[PDB]
Amino acid sequence: TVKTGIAIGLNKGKKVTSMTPAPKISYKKGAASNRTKFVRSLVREIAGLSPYERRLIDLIRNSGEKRARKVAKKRLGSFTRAKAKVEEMNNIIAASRRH
Amino acid sequence: MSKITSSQVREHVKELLKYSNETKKRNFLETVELQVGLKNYDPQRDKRFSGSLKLPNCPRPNMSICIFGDAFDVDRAKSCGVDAMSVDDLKKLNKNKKLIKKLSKKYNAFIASEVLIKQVPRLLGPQLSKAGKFPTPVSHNDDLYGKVTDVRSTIKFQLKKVLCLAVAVGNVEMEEDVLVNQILMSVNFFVSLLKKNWQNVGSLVVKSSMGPAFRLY
Amino acid sequence: RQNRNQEIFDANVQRLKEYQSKIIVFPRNGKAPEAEQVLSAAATFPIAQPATDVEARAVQDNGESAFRTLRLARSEKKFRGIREKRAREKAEAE
Amino acid sequence: NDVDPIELVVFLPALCKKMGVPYAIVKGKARLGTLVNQKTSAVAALTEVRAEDEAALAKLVSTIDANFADKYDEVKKHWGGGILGNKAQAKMDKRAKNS
Amino acid sequence: GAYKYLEELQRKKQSDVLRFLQRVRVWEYRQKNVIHRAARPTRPDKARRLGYKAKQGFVIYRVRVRRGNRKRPVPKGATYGKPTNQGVNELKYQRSLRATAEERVGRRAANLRVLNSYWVNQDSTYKYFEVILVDPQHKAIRRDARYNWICDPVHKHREARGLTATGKKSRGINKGHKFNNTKAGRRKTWKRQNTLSLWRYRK
RNA sequence: GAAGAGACAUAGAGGGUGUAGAAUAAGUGGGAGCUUCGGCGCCAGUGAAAUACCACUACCUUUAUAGUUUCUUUACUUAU
RNA sequence: GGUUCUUUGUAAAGUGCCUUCGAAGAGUCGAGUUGUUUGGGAAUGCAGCUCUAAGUGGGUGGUAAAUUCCAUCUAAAGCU
RNA sequence: UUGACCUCAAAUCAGGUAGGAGUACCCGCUGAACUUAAGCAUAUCAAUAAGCGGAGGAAAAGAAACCAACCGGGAUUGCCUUAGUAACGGCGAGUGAAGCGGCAAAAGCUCAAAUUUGAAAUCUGGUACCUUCGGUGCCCGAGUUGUAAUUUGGAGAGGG
Ligand SMILES: [Mg+2]
Ligand SMILES: [Mg+2]
Ligand SMILES: [Mg+2]
Ligand SMILES: [Mg+2]
Ligand SMILES: [Mg+2]
Ligand SMILES: [Mg+2]
Ligand SMILES: [Mg+2]
Ligand SMILES: [Mg+2]
Ligand SMILES: [Mg+2]
Ligand SMILES: [Mg+2]
Ligand SMILES: [Mg+2]
Ligand SMILES: [Mg+2]
Ligand SMILES: [Mg+2]
Ligand SMILES: [Mg+2]
Ligand SMILES: [Mg+2]
Ligand SMILES: [Mg+2]
Ligand SMILES: [Mg+2]
Ligand SMILES: [Mg+2]
Ligand SMILES: [Mg+2]
Ligand SMILES: [Mg+2]
Ligand SMILES: [Mg+2]
Ligand SMILES: [Mg+2]
Ligand SMILES: [Mg+2]
Ligand SMILES: [Mg+2]
Repeated sequence: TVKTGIAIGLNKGKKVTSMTPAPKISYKKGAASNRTKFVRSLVREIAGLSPYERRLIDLIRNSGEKRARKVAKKRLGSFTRAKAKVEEMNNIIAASRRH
Repeated sequence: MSKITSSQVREHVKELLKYSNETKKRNFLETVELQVGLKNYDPQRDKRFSGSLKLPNCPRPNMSICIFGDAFDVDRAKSCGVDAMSVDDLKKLNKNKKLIKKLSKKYNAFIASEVLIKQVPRLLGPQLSKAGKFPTPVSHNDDLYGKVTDVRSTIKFQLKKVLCLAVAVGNVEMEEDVLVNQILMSVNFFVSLLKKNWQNVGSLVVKSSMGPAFRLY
Repeated sequence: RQNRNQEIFDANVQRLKEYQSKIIVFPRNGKAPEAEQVLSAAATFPIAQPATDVEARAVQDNGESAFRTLRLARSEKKFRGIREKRAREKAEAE
Repeated sequence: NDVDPIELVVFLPALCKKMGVPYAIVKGKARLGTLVNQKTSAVAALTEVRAEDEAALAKLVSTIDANFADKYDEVKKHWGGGILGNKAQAKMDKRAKNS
Repeated sequence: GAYKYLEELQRKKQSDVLRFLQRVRVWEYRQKNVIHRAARPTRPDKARRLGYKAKQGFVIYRVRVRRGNRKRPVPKGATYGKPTNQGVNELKYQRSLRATAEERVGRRAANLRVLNSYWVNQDSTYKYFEVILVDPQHKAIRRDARYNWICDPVHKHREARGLTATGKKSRGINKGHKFNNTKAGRRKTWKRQNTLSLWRYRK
């Protein structure tokens, strides 16, 4: 936030007049565009689902989130990707169920 | 996290209270029911509790509550619209367990006093815990009307072998705003304390006393 | 490199205008006069350490106890996490 | 209908259906190429015609829609292949008759 | 364009459509020779973003490489030394199968220069790669300043010296604390760190 | 692919021990009618339990459907 | 230096403000495991096999993990 | 019958190119043991010798998926230093970097992802003539399964 003027503590350091530089165009490298969202949605509906994605949707429908996330962590390599993949499969499940 | 959407449950109520009042009328008081079905839960081994949750308003203004205490509590009962028996009558009456059940069922619930904390469960308690309403001491200086009006809206979450614990939140005659806030807080607190939280509960039930079988979830 | 320090940004902009004042850019198709090549730009425009303070001024003692200040800064940082945790649990209790 | 690799066009019927553009799968990248002065075009499209051809375009679009876009939802559900060779098919229908 | 659809579609390798194409193609490649010229890239979008151009002087080859470990090629598994070097079977080549694929394609077409390469397919026995090559003698490349860099002799057999994308990955050429041993070239770093530096006026 | 059998989810289906209230009573509180019936529960007896109504079904398979796929042998042919 | 080609240009480049946008590399990242290697220590890089992503995403932040932030860059293509 | 297209061939077809040598230095792969540990197997020697493949006048690296935690630096390389330090190690013998700081030298950039679509605007080759490290016209071909122009994140594009 703002430096406290002394050498230790939470916001330690020298108080200086700040400038807030203009945002770099990088730092948006991971941003969904309208083109990418359209293309990914079309490819999703063309290609369908992977065998492990179908297993995950069955797991969500049957045992729930915890067991789905465990298998998703196994199939992917990490818990953060397991979670993101499972709320993704939740979205396909919800969209298929509604209407 | 509140999985239950108040935006949808409010219009579910707005399309159900009309059913229970205007299009299908019944002079007999209609009582709104709330049932919660579990998923992957074992009350036999897991912790079991008799939850109590006070609601903002009284569900039914015609309920029967009985106080045990001395003559003072007996006379104040008439100033609070409740009944009260003596002590020596039930001392000489404790022998028959079937009569204790017969006097149990006439009243929805019982409360006691502090002079009788150590003695009422010894004689009255055996056949009274079968109904499931544990009596509570009420003091002479403590307002009897205030205590009863506190316990009128209490919600008994008596966890037992059956996973469909039916408790009535209230009626349709009263306003809907408090009823919606009632069902939102009751479910939110119970799910909050649940060990697996939202994943524990499997079903949600909001019922009209004569309405058909409608499943919200 | 990014600018987040106004003092450094002003110093560099003053550096740039000062350099512009002391160069001659010969035209791409002019006469291009000789201008006595100076080998070092760095020696022409040396980097100066700014002035931190004045040589002398008034003693202002407010009884703060600078040592106490350092100790308390260390303690508040060391105990922020636990104190926020006890605050959060105390708030959530009943 | 004969582009290799088929990945280049395999999304085109879906894209045309999504965007409401009438399409026809037609025999011959060589045939498409000969109408654009190439050896192979792999795709051809009309974005506008003259008044003397607007009716012909409309009637042909109607027939092409009845054949490709109006069947897209059903065609998307049906797997090709699984056809047998001459000898296997013979030896299958003899055992269908025999037992 | 279509390349964005191709790029997204190629990432769905275990969908029905790509699984079917994969099985048909892997059979086709196995029937052909271990190394053979490809008439065109089977992944036009992937070839493009590696620098392929649809013009005279750009060549695609297809090569398959045997999968697995590098068995130490000693007689009867007899390593003659300490037990730490007795291993024969669980030993790994320090360059990838993609590097082996480029090296063999470059040897077959030593008149060309390997630009890059990409995966197209695998089965249990082989991995299948397509290698992008450029003709440095071809005028369409010798002109055209965007590609006549590959005409300089310093780019002879880049894949042999680890100068392609898989080469630099295998060599460890990357910035940061993770690549201290291999940033400027590990053997060059090892020499510099094991050199005794002596000055005229000794320090 | 199959004889197909599970198992999973996606709808319906029914019934059920002792006692006796007023009836083969497996679970809740509700407090008295919507109803062709004045039948049924109710302020009444009573049994562990109130009994119309299950809200879910505490419990199922006895059976039907497409979603799945544990298989268990079995067949297929195009990979090998 | 100097001599010419002198529509030798409506040809190219740059610059301000507003609005809408801003495509950015997949058997790759990453993970498990095996081997090797490193000062890199619950794993420094490399390589084989299995699994295999996302798009306010992804990598890194020298102790494994969950939750919450923050900082810092923008890989899987290339020349000097 | 015929004319394409795709793929695959043949020719002492037109024009080219690779090989081998040298290898001090350079880029990789493969890879020891003697030795030390007062024995010895991990370790050490050593990511070395030998062996294999590939370059140039230098090579490689190189314009951050960097370092940092600062009031922040700012491609790469090399030197002084960090430092025989953090760390690794029968935690034995031994081994062992990096950031910051001062210097030498300094230089920045290019594609893929975008409809030219009122016009493939792009290129090899053959041939003829010339001002011949090339140019111009003509023709055949390549190329839309995408060659030019336009943009590369520092941005930048479209429109006004
Ligand atoms: Mg040893
Ligand atoms: Mg071995
Ligand atoms: Mg170089
Ligand atoms: Mg090292
Ligand atoms: Mg000296
Ligand atoms: Mg990138
Ligand atoms: Mg090795
Ligand atoms: Mg080692
Ligand atoms: Mg920074
Ligand atoms: Mg080397
Ligand atoms: Mg010894
Ligand atoms: Mg010795
Ligand atoms: Mg010895
Ligand atoms: Mg070593
Ligand atoms: Mg040697
Ligand atoms: Mg030479
Ligand atoms: Mg030099
Ligand atoms: Mg380079
Ligand atoms: Mg950059
Ligand atoms: Mg630097
Ligand atoms: Mg020192
Ligand atoms: Mg180690
Ligand atoms: Mg060593
Ligand atoms: Mg421009």
